[PDB]
Amino acid sequence: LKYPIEHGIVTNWDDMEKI
Amino acid sequence: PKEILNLTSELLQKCSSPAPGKEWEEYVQIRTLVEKIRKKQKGLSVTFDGKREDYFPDLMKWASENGASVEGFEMVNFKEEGFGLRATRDIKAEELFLWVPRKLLMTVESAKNSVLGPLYSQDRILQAMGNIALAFHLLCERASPNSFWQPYIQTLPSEYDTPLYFEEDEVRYLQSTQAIHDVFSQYKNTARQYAYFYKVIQTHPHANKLPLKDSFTYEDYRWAVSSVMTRQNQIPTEDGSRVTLALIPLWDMCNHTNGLITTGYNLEDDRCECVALQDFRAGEQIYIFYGTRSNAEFVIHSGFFFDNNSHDRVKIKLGVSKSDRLYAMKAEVLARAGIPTSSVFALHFTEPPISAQLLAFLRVFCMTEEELKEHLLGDSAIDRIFTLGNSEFPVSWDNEVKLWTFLEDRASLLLKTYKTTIEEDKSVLKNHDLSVRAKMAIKLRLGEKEILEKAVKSAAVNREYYRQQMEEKAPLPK
Ligand SMILES: Nc1ncnc2c1ncn2[C@@H]1O[C@H](CSCC[C@H](N)C(=O)O)[C@@H](O)[C@H]1O
Repeated sequence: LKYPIEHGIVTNWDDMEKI
Repeated sequence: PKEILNLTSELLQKCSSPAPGKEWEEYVQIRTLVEKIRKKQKGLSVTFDGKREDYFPDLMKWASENGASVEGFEMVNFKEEGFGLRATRDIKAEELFLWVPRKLLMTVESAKNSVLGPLYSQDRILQAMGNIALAFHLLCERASPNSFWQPYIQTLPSEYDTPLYFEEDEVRYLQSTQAIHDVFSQYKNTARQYAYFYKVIQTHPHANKLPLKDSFTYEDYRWAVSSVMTRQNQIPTEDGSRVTLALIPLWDMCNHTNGLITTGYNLEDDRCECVALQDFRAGEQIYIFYGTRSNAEFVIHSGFFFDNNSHDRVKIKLGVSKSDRLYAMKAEVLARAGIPTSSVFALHFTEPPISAQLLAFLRVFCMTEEELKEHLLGDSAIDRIFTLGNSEFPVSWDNEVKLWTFLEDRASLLLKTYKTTIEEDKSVLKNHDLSVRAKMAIKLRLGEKEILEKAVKSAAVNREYYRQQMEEKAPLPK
């Protein structure tokens, strides 16, 4: 499958751990 | 006004304070502050006069005009899942029945070219976190009455069931679980981001034109981040070079069921394409499979608990201790196998409870010095490392008995750190009348324990099985 889309894929919301 | 400013500054300081035994108390503290601000504000800054379903015809017309599929289904308010799509004709499995061209999506790229674009270049969070860029895109367009995306925004829900919307007593059901710490982080993340962007938007020159400068409530932000976390998607850029985050109208009205992913991005035609996961007869709800997420992830990021989630799992942190006499050798074997000396693994609901990478870790963790040397020296050492995650090629029966004994003891210990038992949880679900959100909380804490219990039983079986091979002096698989 060309570019499977996971719907509601988990992302990182921790701006302190990321910046 | 000037009081909201002082309140958000206080909120920023507390929610930027480091990790604190006292995590529940900090949560209640932030909550008290958040609710104080929310109760002094007017809810969502922008509300619409119609009911949610009054706007679905505009969504369909707008999607139709821009090349999306709009025939073969209709929107229906289902009791269990909320609104969703229902087939109006028979749809066969593997039929391409839904497609959405790129022009309709809201993406990080479209955020950058919006009124938010000035602030996006100047601000480090927005540039580093596309999910938060997406959330403010959504808010700015929601406040722009002639936004291209108004037909989509006017059909989004106005509240969600992510833990940001739980009552304190509903979160309280999760005390002593793994999941509650992710609930804590989400609450503190969202409160800190609201406070920080409230300050940014009030003072930054490049935000002076934003409609948020007129009104930006905590309700707005909680709404925007929950809209994004329950619906966002990763898709390629136009040129196929990078990935970006996107909201995908119309198709994102599909609710979740068990299965395989059947939605993909067609780069040649620049549109999202969805084939039917199964046969849908006329009158049946159209579902998709969202992804192989845990129920903790479904509750926290997607706002629901999925019964019979065959992908459910709980986290387990393991590591070789520096006080181990064989630390250096175990660290080297793990490094050669591409495994860290410490990380968080998962215990899975389905059999087997552990992945190949966790089996590889546990074998090394339980290895004698002679066994470790066999994984470091000689021509076959690389082959042994290769099969370290393969349940059909044990290092030795002794190594297996040890690792399964360890897992059984550790899963059992984890089970003893929960405030309630499985039987108590089942009795609460049986005899108490609960809200949807409360039931999500109790089913989540129950499921964590059920996964651990299955791991105890599986490990017990494996330990006994390998004890017998070790007693019968059975030969190892070659
Ligand atoms: N299997 C399921 N059970 C309960 N709720 C579900 C579900 N699948 C999807 N949902 C709900 O749908 C949201 C994803 S967006 C899907 C459309 C949504 N029902 C709406 O009315 O706009 C989730 O956050 C959750 O609220």
